[PDB]
Amino acid sequence: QIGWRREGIKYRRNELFLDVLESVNLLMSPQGQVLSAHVSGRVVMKSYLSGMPECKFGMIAIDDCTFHQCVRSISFIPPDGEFELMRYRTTKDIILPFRVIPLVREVGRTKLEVKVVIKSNFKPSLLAQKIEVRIPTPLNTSGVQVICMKGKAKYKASENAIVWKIKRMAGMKESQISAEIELLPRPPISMNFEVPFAPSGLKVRYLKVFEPKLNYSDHDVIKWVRYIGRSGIYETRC
Amino acid sequence: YCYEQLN
Repeated sequence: QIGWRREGIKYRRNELFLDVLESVNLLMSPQGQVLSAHVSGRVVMKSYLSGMPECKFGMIAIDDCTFHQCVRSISFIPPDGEFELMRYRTTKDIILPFRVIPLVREVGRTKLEVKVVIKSNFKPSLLAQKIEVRIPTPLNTSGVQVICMKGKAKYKASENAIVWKIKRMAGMKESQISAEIELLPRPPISMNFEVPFAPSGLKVRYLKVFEPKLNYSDHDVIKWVRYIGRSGIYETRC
Repeated sequence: YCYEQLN
């Protein structure tokens, strides 16, 4: 009598895949002041459960919510397979995984000495991945000189921006990059990254599966969780 | 890649 899930589903191994996917957005002053910041999250569930279960999801200050039609500390018969359990958005007490610290210095009207420092700010137990930093260059840029201790950088002069790429970097660390911009006689610094944790601080408390028509209880379900945070707009002024 | 257990 449920239009989103058939009857007579049986899995040998009743498994549960729970992906928490957040996008952290941040607009910072060069001086570290959070000008605007928020997280947009969804909770995707892959569900391999037998029959017609009644499940309860439960997990900090959420602002919006947008559940699936099945939802009613929320109970629901989840469909079979992948579906998005809920969307959400938070704005307070967000973990900002990186601190971008620009520093520019003029040299006459010919040179531009630029130095940019990124600070990771999370358990050093954990690695950030796919780290990319864009430093835009002015339009009247003749050439660019740049060196950097970690990772690689290149002056994508078509895009009129420096792109610095870093494979990994653990938390509570710091790396920098220095550049000389010769020019011909101020958008922000962007970052992208992936972190193995929900920046909002969200963590999943319990997921309970109740099947009273079939021969399994909650002790029987195998339950798995994954947290992944990525950047959206992640810019620093200067 | 990595799913961790929930408990």
